[PDB]
Amino acid sequence: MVVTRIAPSPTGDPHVGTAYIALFNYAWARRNGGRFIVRIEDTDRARYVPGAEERILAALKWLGLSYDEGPDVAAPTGPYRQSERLPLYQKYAEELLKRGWAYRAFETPEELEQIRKEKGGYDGRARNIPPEEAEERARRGEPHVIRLKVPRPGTTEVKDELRGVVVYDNQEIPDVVLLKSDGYPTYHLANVVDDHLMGVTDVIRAEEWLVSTPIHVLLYRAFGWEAPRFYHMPLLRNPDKTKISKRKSHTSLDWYKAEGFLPEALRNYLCLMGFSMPDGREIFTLEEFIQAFTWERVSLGGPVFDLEKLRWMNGKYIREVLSLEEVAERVKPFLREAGLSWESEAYLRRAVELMRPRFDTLKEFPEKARYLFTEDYPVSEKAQRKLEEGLPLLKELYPRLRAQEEWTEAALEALLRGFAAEKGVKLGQVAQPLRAALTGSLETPGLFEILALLGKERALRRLERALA
Repeated sequence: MVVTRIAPSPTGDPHVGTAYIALFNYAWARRNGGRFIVRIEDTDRARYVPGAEERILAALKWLGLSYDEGPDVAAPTGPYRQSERLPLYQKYAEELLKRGWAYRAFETPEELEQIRKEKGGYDGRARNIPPEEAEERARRGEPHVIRLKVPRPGTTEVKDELRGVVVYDNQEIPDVVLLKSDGYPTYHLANVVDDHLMGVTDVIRAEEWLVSTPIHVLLYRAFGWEAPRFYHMPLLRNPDKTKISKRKSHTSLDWYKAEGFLPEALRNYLCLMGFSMPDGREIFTLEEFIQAFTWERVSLGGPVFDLEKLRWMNGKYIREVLSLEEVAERVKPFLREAGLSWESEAYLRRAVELMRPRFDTLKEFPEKARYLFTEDYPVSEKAQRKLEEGLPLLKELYPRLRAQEEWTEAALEALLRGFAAEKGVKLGQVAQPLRAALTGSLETPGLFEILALLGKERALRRLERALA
């Protein structure tokens, strides 16, 4: 009964990093009939940001990674919020004591600060305080911590499902705090009780934890509870590598959703972060991934999160996967948002189809195809420049357009070809200025499709504005 989790901390912005750890957790589950749990790691009250939790859960739902147990909904396995599970930590911290696997240490932080400068760190000196003594002190309410009572003269072996087994001398492993004076678990205490209680069976986490496993492993043993399987994930970087960073990479999922990145494409791209499809395919998320899914094809090289690649992928979703009615529906929110509108659903679809080739994000739509939805669009300096070199020609041309009835590309083309032909001028000297005058651009899709589309009176009205 594979059971996986993600345990993000409501200390900010939905991280791309969490989408990433979460997808391999979501995949492994589903790929096994199992469950995918969600636990909020909200104890670092210093770090806590109010709506951060809310935006986290939303985003995973946004990529379409649903969970069967989480906060917003509780479930069998009681609390799904560390800060609400508080008592459950004193009690194991205690049980762990009532068994000599842990101990109290009363050194002030100042005191601790000096052992350090002298022994490289904590020499576990409080371990020589008669147990019952240590308890007296506790009673009196003497501030102490609960440390791990690592069997010092022994050995520890940890196995990572992707990196293999490692042997540890217990000297390498330190007497870590489990409980602070205020009595708040350290990651080590919490992760193990929670994992245990919530029944997670496979731990898929940030590589960053690799090192501390020997400790997690000792704890499972300290409680004499079965160790789960550990999967330490390769970790995200930038092109010209470096553990990804806010400065030097956008790491907010909300940013992605706002810039018009499609959920599916982001998702399809996190998949490619270490993991190759047998058949070399870089397109089809979820369903097809969570079946190809095998630890066998997961890379350990710290995958590069290239945005240029993502937009390449996003553009592919726009033009070779989604259908014209689907795209045309997703661009709506951005039109609104840009203060636009379309006179019919037909137009909207004829604008999206002519533009498809030219935008890789839903957000770039209202920007590039502006002139198609408002009579008030921007004129580049080059367009204007051009509209002037050809001004006399549009002057001459307006009356012919004014007469035109059949406003078809076909008609329109023949007319313009006529006029160039009749004026001792190549179509281009009629074409650019017109284009400049119509769309304010000078770089655009099919000029006749662009003249036709708007219809007569949009064209005409915009033609005078430029002349008159």
